[PDB]
Amino acid sequence: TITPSLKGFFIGLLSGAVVLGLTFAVLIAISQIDKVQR
Amino acid sequence: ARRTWLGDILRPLNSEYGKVAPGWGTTPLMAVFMGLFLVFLLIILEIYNSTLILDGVNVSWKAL
Amino acid sequence: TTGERPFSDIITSVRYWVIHSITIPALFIAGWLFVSTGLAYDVFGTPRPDSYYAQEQRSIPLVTDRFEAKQQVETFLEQLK
Amino acid sequence: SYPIFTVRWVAVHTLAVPTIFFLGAIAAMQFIQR
Amino acid sequence: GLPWYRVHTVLINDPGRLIAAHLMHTALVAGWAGSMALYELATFDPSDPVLNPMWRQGMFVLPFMARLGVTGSWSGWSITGETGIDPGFWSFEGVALAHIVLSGLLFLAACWHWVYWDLELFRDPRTGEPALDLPKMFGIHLFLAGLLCFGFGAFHLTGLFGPGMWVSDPYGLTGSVQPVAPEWGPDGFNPYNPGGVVAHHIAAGIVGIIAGLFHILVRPPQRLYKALRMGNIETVLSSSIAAVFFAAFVVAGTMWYGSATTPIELFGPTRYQWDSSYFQQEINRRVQASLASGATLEEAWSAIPEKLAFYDYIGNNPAKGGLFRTGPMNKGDGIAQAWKGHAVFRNKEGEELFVRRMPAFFESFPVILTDKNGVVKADIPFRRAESKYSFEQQGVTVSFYGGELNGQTFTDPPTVKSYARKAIFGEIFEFDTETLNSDGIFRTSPRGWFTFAHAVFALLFFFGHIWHGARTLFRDVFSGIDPELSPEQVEWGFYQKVGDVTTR
Amino acid sequence: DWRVLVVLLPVLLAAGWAVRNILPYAVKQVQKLL
Amino acid sequence: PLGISGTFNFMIVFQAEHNILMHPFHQLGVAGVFGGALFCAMHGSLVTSSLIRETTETESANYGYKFGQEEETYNIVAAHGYFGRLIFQYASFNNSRSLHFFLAAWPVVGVWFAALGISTMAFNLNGFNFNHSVIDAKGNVINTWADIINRANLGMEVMHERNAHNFPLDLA
Amino acid sequence: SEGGRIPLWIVATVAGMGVIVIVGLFFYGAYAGLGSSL
Amino acid sequence: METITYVFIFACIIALFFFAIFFREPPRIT
Amino acid sequence: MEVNQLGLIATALFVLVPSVFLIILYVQTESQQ
Amino acid sequence: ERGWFDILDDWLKRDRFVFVGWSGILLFPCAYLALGGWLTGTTFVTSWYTHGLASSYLEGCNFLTVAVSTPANSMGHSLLLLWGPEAQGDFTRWCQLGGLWTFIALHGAFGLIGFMLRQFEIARLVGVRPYNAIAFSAPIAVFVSVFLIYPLGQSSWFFAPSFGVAAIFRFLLFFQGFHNWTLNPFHMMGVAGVLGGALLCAIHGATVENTLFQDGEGASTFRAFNPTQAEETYSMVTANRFWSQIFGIAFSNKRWLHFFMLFVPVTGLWMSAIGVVGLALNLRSYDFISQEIRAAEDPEFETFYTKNLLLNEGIRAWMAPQDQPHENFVFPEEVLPRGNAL
Amino acid sequence: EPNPNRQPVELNRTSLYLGLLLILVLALLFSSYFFN
Ligand code: CLA
Ligand code: CLA
Ligand code: CLA
Ligand SMILES: CC(C)=CCC/C(C)=C/CC/C(C)=C/CC/C(C)=C/CC/C(C)=C/CC/C(C)=C/CC/C(C)=C/CC/C(C)=C/CC/C(C)=C/CC1=CC(=O)C(C)=C(C)C1=O
Ligand SMILES: CCCCCCCCCCCCCCCC(=O)OC[C@H](COP(=O)(O)OC[C@@H](O)CO)OC(=O)CCCCCCCCCCCCCCC
Ligand SMILES: CC1=C(/C=C/C(C)=C/C=C/C(C)=C/C=C/C=C(C)/C=C/C=C(C)/C=C/C2=C(C)CCCC2(C)C)C(C)(C)CCC1
Ligand SMILES: CC1=C(/C=C/C(C)=C/C=C/C(C)=C/C=C/C=C(C)/C=C/C=C(C)/C=C/C2=C(C)CCCC2(C)C)C(C)(C)CCC1
Ligand SMILES: CCCCCCCCCCCCO[C@@H]1O[C@H](CO)[C@@H](O[C@H]2O[C@H](CO)[C@@H](O)[C@H](O)[C@H]2O)[C@H](O)[C@H]1O
Ligand SMILES: CCCCCCCS[C@@H]1O[C@H](CO)[C@@H](O)[C@H](O)[C@H]1O
Ligand code: OEX
Ligand SMILES: [Cl-]
Ligand SMILES: [Cl-]
Ligand SMILES: [Mg+2]
Repeated sequence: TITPSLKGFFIGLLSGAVVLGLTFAVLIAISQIDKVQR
Repeated sequence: ARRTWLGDILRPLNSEYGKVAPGWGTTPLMAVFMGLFLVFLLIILEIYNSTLILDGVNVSWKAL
Repeated sequence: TTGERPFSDIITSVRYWVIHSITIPALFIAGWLFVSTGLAYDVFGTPRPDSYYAQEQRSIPLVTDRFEAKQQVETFLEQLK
Repeated sequence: SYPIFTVRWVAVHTLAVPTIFFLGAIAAMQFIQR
Repeated sequence: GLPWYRVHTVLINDPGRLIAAHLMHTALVAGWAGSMALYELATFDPSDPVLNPMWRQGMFVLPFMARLGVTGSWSGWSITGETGIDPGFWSFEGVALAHIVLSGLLFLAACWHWVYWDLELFRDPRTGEPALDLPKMFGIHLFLAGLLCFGFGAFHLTGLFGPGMWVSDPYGLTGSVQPVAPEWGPDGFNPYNPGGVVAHHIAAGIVGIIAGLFHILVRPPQRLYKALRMGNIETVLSSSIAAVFFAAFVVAGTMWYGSATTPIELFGPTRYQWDSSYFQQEINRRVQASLASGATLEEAWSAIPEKLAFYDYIGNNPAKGGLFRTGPMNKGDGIAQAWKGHAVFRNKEGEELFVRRMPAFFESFPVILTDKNGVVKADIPFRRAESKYSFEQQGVTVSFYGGELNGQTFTDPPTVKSYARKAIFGEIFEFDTETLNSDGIFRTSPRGWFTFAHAVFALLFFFGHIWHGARTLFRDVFSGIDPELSPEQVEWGFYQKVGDVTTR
Repeated sequence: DWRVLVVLLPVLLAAGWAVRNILPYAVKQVQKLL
Repeated sequence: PLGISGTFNFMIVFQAEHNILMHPFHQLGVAGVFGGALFCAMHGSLVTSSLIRETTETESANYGYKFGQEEETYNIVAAHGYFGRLIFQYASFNNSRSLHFFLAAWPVVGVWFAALGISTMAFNLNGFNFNHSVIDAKGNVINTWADIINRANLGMEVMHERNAHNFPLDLA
Repeated sequence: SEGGRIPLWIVATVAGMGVIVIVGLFFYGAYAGLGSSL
Repeated sequence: METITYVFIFACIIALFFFAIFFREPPRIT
Repeated sequence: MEVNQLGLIATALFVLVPSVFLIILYVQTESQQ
Repeated sequence: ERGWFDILDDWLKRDRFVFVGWSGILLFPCAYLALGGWLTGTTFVTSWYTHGLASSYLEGCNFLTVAVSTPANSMGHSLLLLWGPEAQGDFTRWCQLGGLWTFIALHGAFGLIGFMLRQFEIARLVGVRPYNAIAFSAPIAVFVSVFLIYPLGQSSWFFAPSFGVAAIFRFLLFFQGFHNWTLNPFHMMGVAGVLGGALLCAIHGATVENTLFQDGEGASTFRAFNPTQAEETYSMVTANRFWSQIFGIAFSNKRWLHFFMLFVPVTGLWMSAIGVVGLALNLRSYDFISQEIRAAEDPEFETFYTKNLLLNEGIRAWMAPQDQPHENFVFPEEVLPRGNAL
Repeated sequence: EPNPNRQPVELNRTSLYLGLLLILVLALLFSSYFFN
């Protein structure tokens, strides 16, 4: 049974995944644009 | 070095010092299991903490 | 040096001060109005000077239950007439 | 010669922007009466 | 020469003497368990499992033998109070003996491996250098751990081939060793469900068998081998220490909060059972049920088991001790002899009053009596000259129901105040304070001592992980930084990427 | 809620005013890093 | 008193009678000794982190320095290069003289203020008193953490030297 | 535009005076309104 | 017994001071 | 005073065992060349 | 292999004004949120529903009396997640229930981990030994033992320290009255480490500054030093002779000196952490049993130990009702311990 | 069959003094709690 707190747990999981996902998305993007010269 | 009957039997088990798999190998599969494990710890932590409350799971001595 | 423009360069440039003679007071005034409209009380749930107690009570509205604490605070807030 | 929007620019403003907003909020508080 | 704090590093490249050192450590730890168990058996009093259980007597390893099914002595008693039992060889004495014998065998093995250190098995077959293939060793050992984990859960805990484990009712009154079936649903993750303990070991054991086979057959990726320094045994020490302090924090927490593997009949009540009047509520409910069923006050209270009343006493709260108050709890308040019965206080108007109980925070506490609504009706004053609530002014009396003082009432102020002082501790007991020369000051139980030692060791091992992790990742600069360090590597700008000379 | 707009409005006009004064160089900085 | 528990007695009674915890000179004193211990570990760890390799791994690195040697025993440039990147470049010293001066001055100045706190509370200029400073619209007292400190201070005051006062004010 | 126009000492002096203004306002508020004990 | 113990430990420390000052390893310049 | 009488031997071994350790190490260092 | 991982690694480790690194992905959000939560809470958020206290600039508190206070005792050790079952996603209720406290404490703990990872990360890139990270284990042991283990041993987060100046002073006084913490030998060792550290800091700084070589002509001696010079800037030989003749002993090994300077404060903080772990369980050094037996039987026996207990008893009885409002202590005037007159 | 990993051990005189001082001071600190 999906209790309210189990729903809240899933919301917590999705929120953190979204936050980590955008963070790495932006970072990978910016690292591809501004490369180091060797 | 000294050879023994048991040492000869076990020799193959200590013969691949330094042998690696090329590149990243199974790292991405490892990362999947680490993430699954992190979610598992979170679940059992929050059950014990009464932050995650499930039907029929009564976190109390009264569960005998 | 790490390549960014020196701070002493930037903060003595007219262009810096053209921009920040606006952006700084605008933020300050936004902060003032956050309080003066009373919006800060409602966002954070902080009592106004007239809402710590009901007129004749002298007991603290202390939260005493874990999972009904939200409802307890809501009940304390109703009793302010 | 120099860029404008760097990591340093972001670090400076994530601190400086709320600081100014908070100082205005706390300045207003000095005129609240009970 | 070597400084004193490095003498044991001579084993790093000597696998055979490393095994010898590890054998000697194992022999010492096994001998400690055997000798601790013998000492406890020479001091343990088995004659009263109700008011003098093992946790009142400072027993530390006895509860760990009982938890997994060792409950009896060759001399014929068991910890649940039975007499005339035959435990077979696996009595408390047989377990202690087995550990002593194991200690001696491991000592002999350690000597053999110390003298015969240069075994061909420890040499790399290609280079002839000492070498241990740690990734394959990990899979072998994890595989053995998985098998052992699985057999523990599947055979010992279930009773299929073994005794089971200690289980009790929610009030710690009827504990015994019982076969336990696994719980496979979500309640298996409830810390208080013993069934989850069984299921965990079967399921994690299987997973360890599988992961063991994987780690035997699949070599490490080159990128992880280099990053974690898997040719360096000290990387294993660093991560092993981290696992161990993780485990230590977990066993400290479950000991303090309670769980199915830390029963109160083996380790004593928890502090939180006093904070929430856990036992006092069950006692009241039983008395209500009796009164509601027509019994008198004396019959309702006399039906309360002495073992249940004894839990409702702050002297058994493990949060009441002190760091240098040593010894068993019996050395403090005494050896408990009998429930005196439940004290009921009344004032001159006949109102029932209730003593405010001592919170665990307070070494001392005033004596204050309220009515059912929490209004103060009587107290023991400090300044007498403006007292209004003295027992003398308010006509406070006390009557006892159940226990040894059943049916008696006392009205003289000094005697009433005496029992009121005791009542801040909960239920009132008679104690033998002479046998051990008890000093009257509370001590903590094995639950308290276990938790303290393991939280302290866990925190200290955190430093060990940091230290050995640092030595693994910075082995190249352990003796100092490069004497020819170019100022350009550490000054700003010269390299686009810090520490990367190809980015000049 | 109108107080939300009374508070954000000084911040929003500050965002647009700094964009006016910086967009020529901003487009020029983004262009050079391409 | 010239004793260990006597010291504690002195501190506790001092708190009751002067609220030293709320005095800024005691607060500067705490900054002094907390700061001094922080910078102590700081300086020790940086210099130890940049010792120049002069020894093998089986010997103490301390034998790599010889008493009276002319040349420095660690690379301050490498230390500055580490600490500058830990914070930012201009938060790090590269002048050993002004670094060591800062190490001298910070705990010394802080302890001067601590000594002056005791010396000025000797003449009863006491710590900040915010007892009942926050009042609601009707005039009810709204307690702050300062008022909780006052409750603790009162318990110290009413019990200290329990037989030595005959009149209601403890004026010295 | 070009960094250098406004001398640093005038910047320092004007920013210093703003600090003193805003801190003085906070000390004024210790004696008036909320938290003044009156 | 406990008084003797405290004074004994204290006396050993004062003895240790003496040897640490007068029978130290001499610092030698090189 | 009713002190814990084990305090005596506890203190004595606390001093003696580690002190003796240090003395052994020191003396065998002097005797090396 | 120059895949996305390696390109990301390149960008994270660029030499910029603020180094970022891989550790910065953890460090910067968690540090920023913990600091922002403290400033947000001390400016706007009350403690009225959890403690019965005003605690923000909004309410009239000043810099000494604002705090982010601990949650109500009734929350136990709840994580108090914003989306958890107590606040149920309501940001305002969450603030009123004490959610900012676990927010700061938990983001702070992970921030501290991130800072220590940063010390490791930068040290490995520059090529120095990682003793700065090792020394930072002592602040981490303190934070973890005081803000996490200690309340976890007690009934609830309520008894953790609150994040404020005067709230921490209350924490000091609570520890005297209830735990007799000044008597605890693990605190004593911590005091020795902190005061000895401050001492070493002052004395080494002063010794260097007063044994400088004259390497310039100016009366300001700071200029006569060059970061890349090979020579010591001060005389170890003269410093050694001075202290040997003033104090009896002196440092003669400069590498030992600076290791010792790491050792002393770091060991002190670690010792104090251990004692607070004991206090989590109320395992106090509260009493000397021998003193109490004598004093119970001999009403003329008085020491500074027994005098201080009476002070502790005053603290407990006079502060407990206001400091523990959920307990509902009602102590009539006649039960309060008081000396004569006062 | 001599093991090649053996190494001499050292404790210099200053370390002896430092170590003895630590142990005596620790004993002086903890003795009161042992007697209690
Ligand atoms: C996890 C370890 C552990 C735990 C939790 C217990 C728990 C218990 N033991 Mg057992 N015991 C153990 C291991 C343990 N023991 C070991 C290894 C031995 C062999 C020595 C024993 C031998 C033993 C005996 C002989 C007895 C017990 C008894 C007990 C009970 C009373 C404990 C007590 O009074 O301690 C008091 C604890 C202290 C006073 C704490 C000491 C703190 C130290 C001294 C601090 C030292 C600080 C250090 C010097 C600082 C370094 C600083 C430096 C790094 C700079 C309790 C149930 C007693 C009992 O009741 O039996 C029935 C009893 O008689 N134990
Ligand atoms: C699985 C645990 C384990 C193992 C197999 C090792 C092994 C090692 N350690 Mg590590 N270490 C550990 C845990 C471990 N350590 C923990 C928890 C900490 C933090 C306290 C450390 C902190 C540490 C430091 C700071 C150093 C080491 C060093 C070493 C190396 C040399 C040690 C030596 O010669 O000591 C010799 C020790 C003595 C001669 C006497 C020590 C006596 C102690 C302090 C008190 C007595 C303890 C008592 C007998 C037993 C109690 C057991 C307890 C677990 C209940 C060796 C590789 C050294 C190194 O890296 O060299 C390069 C080093 O400097 N370790
Ligand atoms: C980047 C570093 C970082 C870290 C380490 C943390 C850590 C934390 N945050 Mg913080 N936070 C952060 C950044 C961070 N935060 C940022 C940038 C913000 C602004 C948005 C916040 C705003 C914030 C709030 C408002 C709150 C927290 C809270 C917390 C705590 C609980 C977190 C949790 O349970 O998530 C669990 C989520 C994860 C562990 C994500 C992992 C995802 C896995 C690995 C992948 C698999 C998921 C899968 C794809 C999805 C399946 C879902 C499906 C079944 C429905 C924890 C201390 C809570 C707190 O402090 O309580 C008091 C809280 O209320 N944070
Ligand atoms: C959604 C989000 C946020 C995602 C983030 C993901 C991501 C990748 C982000 C990166 C982008 C980015 C940078 C964001 C920034 C966000 C942000 C602003 C974070 C800020 C966090 C923050 C403000 C932290 C504050 C930390 C803090 C308070 C630091 C204080 C430093 C300070 C006071 C230093 C002074 C102390 C000092 C100078 C001490 C020196 C004294 C001393 C004894 C030195 C010893 C010494 C020194 C030497 O010098 C040398 C030589 C030697 C011998 C020696 O003895
Ligand atoms: C000038 C005002 C100084 C007042 C306080 C004294 C601080 C310096 C004394 C510390 C003694 C340490 C032990 C000796 C250490 C030692 O030997 O010092 C040596 C160091 C360098 O000596 P020099 O010979 O190179 O210079 C001193 C003279 O010879 C003049 O050149 O002396 C100084 O730097 C003096 C600095 C004067 C200017 C300092 C101003 C500081 C004021 C900062 C504001 C504080 C307010 C805090 C409020 C919270
Ligand atoms: C030879 C032989 C034998 C025999 C054997 C034996 C007899 C053994 C014994 C053994 C033993 C008998 C052992 C013991 C051990 C012990 C130990 C090992 C201990 C330790 C301890 C410790 C370590 C402690 C510590 C501490 C202290 C002291 C204080 C407090 C804290 C602490 C805890 C830290 C036989 C016949 C079988 C057969 C074969 C041969
Ligand atoms: C919590 C939270 C969050 C966050 C937030 C944040 C992040 C914030 C930030 C905030 C901030 C970031 C703020 C700031 C403020 C600042 C201030 C308020 C300052 C002031 C200052 C002053 C007042 C100064 C003074 C002084 C000194 C100190 C010394 C020198 C001189 C002078 C006097 C100037 C989120 C949303 C995520 C979620 C929910 C929860
Ligand atoms: C009750 C408490 C007692 C605690 C017990 C303490 C035990 C400590 C044992 C320390 C043993 C040191 O072990 C000792 O090491 C030294 C060097 O250091 C070895 O000495 C070796 O190196 C030296 C140094 O050049 C050579 O000159 C010598 O010929 C060679 O044997 C000894 O052969 C060994 O006896
Ligand atoms: C005035 C003394 C008699 C009145 C009843 C006193 C409370 S009861 C009394 O308490 C003692 C501990 O204080 C126990 O040792 C003893 O067993 C118990 O009878
Ligand atoms: O003398 Mn010692 O202490 Ca300064 O107040 Mn008054 O007096 Mn006593 O009382 Mn509080
Ligand atoms: Cl006094
Ligand atoms: Cl008087
Ligand atoms: Mg005001």
